[PDB]
Amino acid sequence: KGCLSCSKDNGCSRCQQKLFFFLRREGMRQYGECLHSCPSGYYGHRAPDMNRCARCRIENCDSCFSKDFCTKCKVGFYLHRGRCFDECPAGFAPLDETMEC
Amino acid sequence: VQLVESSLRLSCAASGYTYSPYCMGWFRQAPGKAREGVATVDLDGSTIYADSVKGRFTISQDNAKNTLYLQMNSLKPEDTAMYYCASRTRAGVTCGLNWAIFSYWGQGTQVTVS
Amino acid sequence: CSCDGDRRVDCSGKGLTAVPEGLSAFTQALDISMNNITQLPEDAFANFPFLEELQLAGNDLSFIHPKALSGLKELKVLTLQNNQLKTVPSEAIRGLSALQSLRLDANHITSVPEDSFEGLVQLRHLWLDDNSLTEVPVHPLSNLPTLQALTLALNKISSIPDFAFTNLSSLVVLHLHNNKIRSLSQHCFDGLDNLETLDLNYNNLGEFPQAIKALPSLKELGFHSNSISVIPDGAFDGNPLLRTIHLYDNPLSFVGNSAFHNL
Repeated sequence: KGCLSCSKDNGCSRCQQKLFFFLRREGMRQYGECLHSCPSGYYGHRAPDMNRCARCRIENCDSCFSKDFCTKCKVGFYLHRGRCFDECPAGFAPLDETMEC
Repeated sequence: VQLVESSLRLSCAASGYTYSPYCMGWFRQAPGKAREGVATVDLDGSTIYADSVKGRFTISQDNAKNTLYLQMNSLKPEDTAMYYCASRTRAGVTCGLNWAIFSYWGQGTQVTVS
Repeated sequence: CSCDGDRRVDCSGKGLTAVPEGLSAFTQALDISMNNITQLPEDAFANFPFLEELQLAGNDLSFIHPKALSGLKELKVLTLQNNQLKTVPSEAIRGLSALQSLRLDANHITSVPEDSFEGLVQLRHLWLDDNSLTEVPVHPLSNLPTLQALTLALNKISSIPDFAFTNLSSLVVLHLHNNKIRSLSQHCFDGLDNLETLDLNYNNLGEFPQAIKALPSLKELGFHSNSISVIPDGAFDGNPLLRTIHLYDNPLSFVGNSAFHNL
């Protein structure tokens, strides 16, 4: 596994000092393991005790940077500052053929 | 643009740049760990050693022939490593035993003790 | 390794101590985290310059040659989150005009050279999360007028010098939470505009940072785990766009009647 404790029924309970801790639940069982980076649609949140890979809440966001700042928006919306807008205001490039504003 | 490297004599034949040496430094690399500096001189002549080098080694550089010299003294078994020559052309950075500020690295020589 | 139809080669799971040789010079992404690359050779990436993402993680990368990253003008996201390199690489990085995300967080960072972050024009986010910094890089950050996110989360910063964040006007979200800021000068944030998130969560502040009122755009303001006794009256005056103030877990004494208006 990635972490150290890693009980064979509960997953890796307490991760290391520089890796994240993501709770992967499929079917019924829920377990977690050390990850170097948040997989997708999550944002890392380091802490002096336990690094938690939390879940994004900004809509139309496929990969975020914080709880409010979105890095890569959905394939149907372009991003202006950190949001995922459908309307690009004036004074900015419409899409630049790369889904931006 | 290319830098060629030759009680020991460690000479770095500087051919990369044309003149005005800046932050000439020696780096010893341990086989498995990082590489850190042991002595770095500036264009004015000010030198910076490390804690394990002050009083043990020295550093000599002449701007006339543009050649870097390194002299080892008080040989010890721990000092054996793979030593590298580093140089910098563009100014604007304070000196120091740091590997992130040097643009030209020599091939390096393996040094043992006797 | 394992090529994908999306040109996303993942070599995590080989344990190799060098770059993946023999790979097609057509791939776009490259993930290497399982392997341990204790040193990046010179011009080891000259084989496939058509990549845009470089997931180099968890490697005990102690050295990166200045020429190793030359010619990667198509690179867009550089990730070096968990490493051992000490100083920010100012010579390897300099030469990238399409880089947008520079993640250097877990690798311990004591110093950062003055000429660092030179020539970067497409940078929008960079992480410096967990590395023992003691001074906010002022001149090094002055060369980045285009970023939109900056985190200094787990460090030992003591204070913010005056005008330490001036040139980067296009900033959006700032994080300075889990370090130990002691006091801020009243001109630390002067020049910051369209800033939304500001976190000063666990750094123990003396009374209150009066420098907040310098930014007219502000939505969140996180300062909870610190030790604030008295909030001065009319403190949230220059920022009429607040929507969430985290001020719990403080030994508050006297908020003051005139402390919340037209929020």
